[PDB]
Amino acid sequence: TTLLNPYFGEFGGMYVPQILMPALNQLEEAFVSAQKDPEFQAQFADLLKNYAGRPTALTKCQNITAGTRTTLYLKREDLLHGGAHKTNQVLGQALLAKRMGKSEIIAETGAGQHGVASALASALLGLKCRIYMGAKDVERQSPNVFRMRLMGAEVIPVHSGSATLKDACNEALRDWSGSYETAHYMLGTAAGPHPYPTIVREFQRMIGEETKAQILDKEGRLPDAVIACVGGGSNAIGMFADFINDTSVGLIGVEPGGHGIETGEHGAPLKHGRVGIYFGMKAPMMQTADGQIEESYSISAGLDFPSVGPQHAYLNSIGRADYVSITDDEALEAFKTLCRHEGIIPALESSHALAHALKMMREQPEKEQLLVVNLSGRGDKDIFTVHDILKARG
Amino acid sequence: MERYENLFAQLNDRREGAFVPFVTLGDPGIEQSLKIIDTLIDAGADALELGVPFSDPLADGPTIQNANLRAFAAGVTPAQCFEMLALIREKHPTIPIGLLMYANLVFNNGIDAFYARCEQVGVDSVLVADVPVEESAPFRQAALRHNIAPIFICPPNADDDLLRQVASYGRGYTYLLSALPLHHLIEKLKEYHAAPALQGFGISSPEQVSAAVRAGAAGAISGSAIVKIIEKNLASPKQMLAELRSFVSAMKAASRA
Ligand SMILES: [Cl-]
Ligand SMILES: [Cs+]
Repeated sequence: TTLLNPYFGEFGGMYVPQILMPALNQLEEAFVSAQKDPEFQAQFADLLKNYAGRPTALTKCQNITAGTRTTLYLKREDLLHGGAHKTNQVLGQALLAKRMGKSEIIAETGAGQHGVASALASALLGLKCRIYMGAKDVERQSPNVFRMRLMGAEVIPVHSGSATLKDACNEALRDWSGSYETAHYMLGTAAGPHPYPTIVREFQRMIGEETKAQILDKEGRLPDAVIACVGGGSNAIGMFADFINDTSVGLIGVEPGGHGIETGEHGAPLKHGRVGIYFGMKAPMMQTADGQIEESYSISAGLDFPSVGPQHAYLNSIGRADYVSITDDEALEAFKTLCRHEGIIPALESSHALAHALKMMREQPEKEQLLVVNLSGRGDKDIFTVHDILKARG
Repeated sequence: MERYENLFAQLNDRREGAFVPFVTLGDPGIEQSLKIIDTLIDAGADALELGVPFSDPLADGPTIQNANLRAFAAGVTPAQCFEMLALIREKHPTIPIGLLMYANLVFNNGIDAFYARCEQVGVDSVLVADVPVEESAPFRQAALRHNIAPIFICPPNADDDLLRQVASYGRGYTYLLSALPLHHLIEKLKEYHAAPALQGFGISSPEQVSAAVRAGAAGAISGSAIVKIIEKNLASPKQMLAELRSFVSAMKAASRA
């Protein structure tokens, strides 16, 4: 029994061991009352504004659309403290944890960006933070590990399973089922068991709220489409949420195509996966024909989540949002193009979204269209990856 | 067939609790797992609880996570587990067999199709680790239509409304995990006419089996102590079986109060 609907159509739910249900019910109740509490809203807005840097700019691209009839705006979440949109929701979840009287934070990370976000929120708000990371991801992201340790977070490697993100998602839940009286589980995307898809959406929704006010101010109309990459779904649903009722606005989510769909080495469960039950939810996932859960592949570490938030699968099924894929090579070209023409280094995650926008513009260069891309982070963290690929090629 | 009812009827006439080992199917290999199971029954197991290897067992601790990896290393698939289950049931017609599943394997080829296959191979009960009572309707309805007992865990943090649901929805037995005093949990469960409760938290020694029975539980499940004997003795398979035999027969003697 819950206060809110745990399902979006047929997707979602609370598929956890019984022992965790009270933790989830307590969290949903605290969230519902926090959302009706003006003082919680004011503290959250204060931290976003004076600590994280909101509202972020909405930049009109000057050079990239030259010789077409496309107008492209970038919502500059790369300018947020931390360099990625993840900061918005970890601040809200950390305030929630304090509201519940919790004093410790548990989080999972793969690429390391959610771990860094969790650790910086925990240091600011005086919470003890422990982070689970797959030992393969530990070795490959030792910059972000040092960052987490500098911020006072305890990092714990996971060798269980494939020792990647999904195996981190499991050991965080095991810890929480024992510690939830004093600890809050800061899940990193808009997926998992209810109420997390709902909470994370609501703590990211200022992205689309700002974008709407900013585009009406600059162009006097709503965009033709807003485009966002989809790893687990938080930055996309944060951009989409405020436009869902504006039915003239296309909502386009971009899943990583990896080496290409037909190769099977991709991370596109929404369009090329299969509904199953894992990580507390019913949702499309990467799985074998026997029902075992596979990994996604993408050149961007941050799109490595093998499933997708349930609200996105709902939005797809009813035809309100459209989902497409973009391969490693397409995202790399979009990465280079934004650097050379606009002087902005985008995250390789966000380059997937940009790459689809450039495809829309180039395929139909005389189509008049107003596009907004959610630039969900900056790409300083990717320059070594991009460098190695470009030397290996010439 | 109602193997649980028969089992509990016979145990009660001889003032005994049930001893139930858990073991992952195919650990450490298909043929050696079949040896392990025949050894456990021969040494006095009253019923079996059997896990199907799953990629992401978020409700399990490290001993079981490694059991799954060992079975995946051996090439064990769900279809092979169901082959193994038919052999086990052909050899042992009366022992209750319960599966510990994760929801995706149950969901994969259709919920109804999964329980239909259990009834075909002679499984008696299914516990789905990541399906709380609140989400269980399609699973237990499919279980009941195919004469399979749906098993639910009653955790230590159980409130009264959970007790009422577990007692109404479960069949076969109630899986007991260990703030609330234990003997009044067994009391409330008997109040609500729940299926007999088996204690399954940290049952490692004969003294814990005796404690569970005296506390009011119909028996005990040793959810990982058996997998640890397999882990320790992986290099010597004949010492593995002798250690399993001595442990199980010790634990089962403890159930005779
Ligand atoms: Cl600003
Ligand atoms: Cs994904």
